[PDB]
Amino acid sequence: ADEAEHGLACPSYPWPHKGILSSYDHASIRRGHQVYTEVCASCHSMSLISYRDLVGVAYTEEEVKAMAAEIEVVDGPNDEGEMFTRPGKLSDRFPQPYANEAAARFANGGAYPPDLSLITKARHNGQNYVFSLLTGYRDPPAGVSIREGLHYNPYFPGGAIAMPKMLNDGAVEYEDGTPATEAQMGKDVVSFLSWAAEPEMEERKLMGFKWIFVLSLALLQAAYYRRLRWSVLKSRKLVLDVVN
Amino acid sequence: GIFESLYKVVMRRNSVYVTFVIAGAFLGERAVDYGIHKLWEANNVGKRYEDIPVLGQKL
Amino acid sequence: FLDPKKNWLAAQHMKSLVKRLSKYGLRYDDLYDPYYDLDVKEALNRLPKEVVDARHARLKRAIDLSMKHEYLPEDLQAMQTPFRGYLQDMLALVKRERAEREALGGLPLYQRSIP
Amino acid sequence: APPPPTAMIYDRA
Amino acid sequence: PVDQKRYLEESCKPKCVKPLLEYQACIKRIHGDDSGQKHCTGQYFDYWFCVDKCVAPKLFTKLK
Amino acid sequence: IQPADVKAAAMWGVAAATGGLYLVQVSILVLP
Amino acid sequence: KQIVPVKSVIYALSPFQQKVMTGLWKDLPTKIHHKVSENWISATLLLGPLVGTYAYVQNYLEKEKLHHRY
Amino acid sequence: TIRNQRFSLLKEPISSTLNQHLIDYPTPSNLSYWWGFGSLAGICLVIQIVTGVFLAMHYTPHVDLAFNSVEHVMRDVEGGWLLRYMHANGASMFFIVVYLHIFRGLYYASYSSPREFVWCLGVVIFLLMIVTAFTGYVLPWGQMSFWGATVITSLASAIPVVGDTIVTWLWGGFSVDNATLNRFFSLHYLLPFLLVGASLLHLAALHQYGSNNPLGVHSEMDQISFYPYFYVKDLVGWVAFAIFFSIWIFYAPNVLGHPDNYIPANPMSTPPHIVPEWYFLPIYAILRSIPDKSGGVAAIALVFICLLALPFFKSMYVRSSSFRPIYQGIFWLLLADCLLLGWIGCQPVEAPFVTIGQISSFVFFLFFAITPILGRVGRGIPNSYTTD
Ligand SMILES: CCCCCCCCCCCCCCCCCC(=O)OC[C@H](COP(=O)(O)OCCN)OC(=O)CCCCCCCCCCCCCCCCC
Ligand code: HEC
Ligand code: HEM
Ligand code: HEM
Repeated sequence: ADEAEHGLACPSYPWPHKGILSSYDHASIRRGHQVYTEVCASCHSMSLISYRDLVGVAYTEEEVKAMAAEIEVVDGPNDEGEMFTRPGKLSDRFPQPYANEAAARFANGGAYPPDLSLITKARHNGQNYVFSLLTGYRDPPAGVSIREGLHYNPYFPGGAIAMPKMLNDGAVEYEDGTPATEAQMGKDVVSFLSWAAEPEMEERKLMGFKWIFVLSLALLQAAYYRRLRWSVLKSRKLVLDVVN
Repeated sequence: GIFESLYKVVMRRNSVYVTFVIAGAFLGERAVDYGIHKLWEANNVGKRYEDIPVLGQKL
Repeated sequence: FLDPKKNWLAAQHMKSLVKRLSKYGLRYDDLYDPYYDLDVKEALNRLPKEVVDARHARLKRAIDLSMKHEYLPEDLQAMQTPFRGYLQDMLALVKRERAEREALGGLPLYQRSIP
Repeated sequence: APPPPTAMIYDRA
Repeated sequence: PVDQKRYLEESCKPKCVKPLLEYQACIKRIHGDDSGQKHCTGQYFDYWFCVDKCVAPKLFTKLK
Repeated sequence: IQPADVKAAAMWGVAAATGGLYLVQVSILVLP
Repeated sequence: KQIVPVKSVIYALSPFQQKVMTGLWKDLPTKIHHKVSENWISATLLLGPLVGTYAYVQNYLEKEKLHHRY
Repeated sequence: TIRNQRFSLLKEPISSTLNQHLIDYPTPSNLSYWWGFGSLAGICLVIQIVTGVFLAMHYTPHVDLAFNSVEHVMRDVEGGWLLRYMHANGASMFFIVVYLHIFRGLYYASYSSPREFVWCLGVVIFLLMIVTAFTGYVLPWGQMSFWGATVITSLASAIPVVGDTIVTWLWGGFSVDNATLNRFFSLHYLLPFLLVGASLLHLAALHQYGSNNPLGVHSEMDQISFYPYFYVKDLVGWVAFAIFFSIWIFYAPNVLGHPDNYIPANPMSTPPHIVPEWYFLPIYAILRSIPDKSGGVAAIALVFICLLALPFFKSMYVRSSSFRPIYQGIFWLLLADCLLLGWIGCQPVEAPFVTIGQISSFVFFLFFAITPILGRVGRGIPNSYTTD
């Protein structure tokens, strides 16, 4: 009914990038980009993030160049009007897995795997929702048998979601030897997605702290200035020739 | 007093006052920026980009 | 109409108005803005200069207190006459003159300017 | 406590 | 590669057994019925809400 | 009066140059 | 827009002979008492409908959900 | 005084009008900070204009490029996220400040004579702000943007004889497509300058008839010049507002919005929860509460008719709420009703919210219908409470 329609509510996890002075865990961003490339890029797309966005955030410039040179993209017409494919450079966006929305829906049973660039800002309680969605592939309750071709997921609105349980224990081999479990993989991929949706978070937080402090000092000065200018008026004595 | 001393220094001509205001703005902004940077680096140890173990091992 | 001496609610209302008006040292008639009605303006013109000047002094005192964020001392609050009006009779006379003038074919002696 | 109507000038007027 | 989330939720299962008991009561009622719409997802939601609320901080303090 | 006037004009020029540097910090021009 | 004179006598002191940031702290308890005792009624009329309606809404939602819970 | 040789630059003809109306304008000596709110609304308008110009240096009004252009502003432009967050949250703060402006006016009965023209020009200004913010919110071209545009434009069909024609003409082509996007961009760029003109007329009329004060009394006895006495007060207000607005920009920039506007517009599917921005929610709640959509549009027109009909009341002698206990309570009840009404608009049409909204809108109009009664009784007061 309405409860299943709106989905089981998502808790409030203590994300490492939460707090007025808190930064992304950049090692976790690197790990999340690894897991996204390994398992999530088959169906989902980003299409808003360039390879150059990873330089200085999770990978070094030569590493990003090699990773871009791995894939090949179609480049515009040459001197004969024909089209051709060249290895991706440091400016190309992440590759798209499907030709278009129609091909995506056809490959995924009519359901369109959403673009993941702004996924954590396109859902209410974004980061917690995404983590809970990925981790909470539970056994459906009693007498609610869902149709074939879907999977039960309490957090998803309606309970029935179209993507299968992807994050499995030992799905990927992390570069730095971190033991890959479902929860760890979910944490890393959600950290990566939250960075992707908001790459300016650290600069924004630093600016906010500095300017709130500075403007607080300005507010004290402005209050003193106003009191000083008004003190010849507020501490004045007037005689008016009237009683009642 | 220190206030009277600094007044007799930099509060007799307006040009010197405006130059002092600009210099103080620059210096104070730099000082606050350094302090906030130190605070941020202290609070987020380990999470920086420069100190991840596999920064140059993909090659 | 059962306002005075027979309505508990009206007695409470009068008590509150007395409290507030004496607190700022005003009178009820002083709340009548000349710019509001243009009949208060004529009444104030017709009133004696001593009464008008006392009204202006009370208004200035009230505005001063409102600026300073304080009230009259308890002594002057005690020596207050919030409802010793001075304007109602002249205002009623002016309104009655206006009533007859409009009743039998007359131009208004003054009109509000279009702002 | 408040003065009578005659113990002023504006009040008398 | 034992799942920290599964282990932690199993550990905190006996913390708020009351929603679980309510859910089991509905399970018994539904088994007796065996013919209606018979979902009662509300008990499911309450029980898993409690478990999720429990496993909030422990998961990340256990994760790398 | 002229010495005082030119002194004040030079002081205002120094203030203007300081404001200009503050607005556009140019170590590229400062170094040489 | 004329100005009406009042025939007063006003004494005022220069701003540099007065304490400028002490009147805010002189009488905090008395000022808090005055605020509360003067605006408790208005606070009730503001926050009353809101809290009452909120309690009613959560109560009715609880009843409805529990009733529809099979 | 014969002005043979010039004394002061401020009294020279180049700065004479500015001198009068900015430095030398006499002001009541007892003004509180809500007059600062009026000045603050002016500053918010200027901020919106500047950030909007610099944003429009990067926004493409095409349906295939608007969303990605905004993401361009956020990711590629040097300090572009600051510009966009400033524009959006500045729209929000503009509406917050204007609401506080309006409610101070209601509390102190500043709409009364002789400021009827000031209040009416304010109502026109509020209409212009509503239209500008709506057409601007259509610009980013998300799910909420497209669907809110669809709904709010399609409720214009409630006009009896020419509703459908107006809807189709405003849509430009049977839907809310590219033609509507270009149309809305041009109108959103144009309207703020008419808003500036309306604000200038607002201020001119007020300056004609002085300014009210917390007492509501005549205030030509104790008046002081605007500068520096109220410039410093307004400055304190501005700095506090800057701290508030900086809290919103840098730490919680997406709280005042909905997450559905980050999904590209897809006219095929429909998001489950279509609501306007938070500052249109009271109006949306009134309109949704009264069914029979023709009745809803008539009810919105009635809201604006009541707002325009406040100044032209009969007796209303005592002005301020400090000496009107009954009206003070009525005003606080109205404010609570407005907040509740705004909260109702974000809720679904399922019960009990229909009943709550149908009561709240009725109470709103009830406030607007019981002020003259209080005025008449108050006009009756003085000849009953006499102490002799
Ligand atoms: C279920 C369906 C029916 C629902 C409604 C039924 C109830 C209707 C109202 C019943 C109560 C009416 C009371 C009217 C008499 C008030 C008397 C009064 O003014 O008392 C004085 C008191 C002064 O306050 P204060 O100064 O703090 O007191 C200290 C004194 N030394 O003053 C005060 O305390 C001020 C009190 C102001 C109250 C204003 C609101 C109530 C009266 C009008 C109701 C209008 C309802 C419709 C409109 C609502 C708003 C939109
Ligand atoms: C192909 C199979 C995959 C793979 C490998 C992943 N996803 Fe998922 N995903 C897929 C589909 C077909 C859908 C659509 C379901 C529907 O909306 O009906 C989704 C959906 C999502 C969502 C959206 C959920 C919501 O909007 O409530 C998210 C956030 C999501 N997918 C994330 C995600 C991640 C992080 C993946 C890597 C582990 C991933 N998907 C893999 C199809 C597929
Ligand atoms: C663009 C938004 C607005 C701006 C910039 C604006 C600007 C101003 C300014 C500068 C003043 C004079 C200073 C002051 O008293 O605060 C003022 C006063 C006033 N405004 Fe507005 N205003 C705006 C919106 C409104 C609205 C929507 C209304 C109501 C419909 C309104 C009604 C009033 C009233 C009644 C006054 C008289 C002030 C008094 O009585 O003391 N204003 N406004
Ligand atoms: C002439 C001045 C203005 C210009 C040129 C302008 C231009 C723009 C542009 C280009 C956008 C889209 C950019 C974006 O998506 O962030 C936008 C968005 C918006 N504008 Fe304006 N604007 C102006 C003034 C205003 C004013 C006065 C308001 C009213 C408060 C307003 C309200 C909005 C809103 C609500 C949005 C959508 C916010 C969002 O992107 O989510 N604008 N404006």
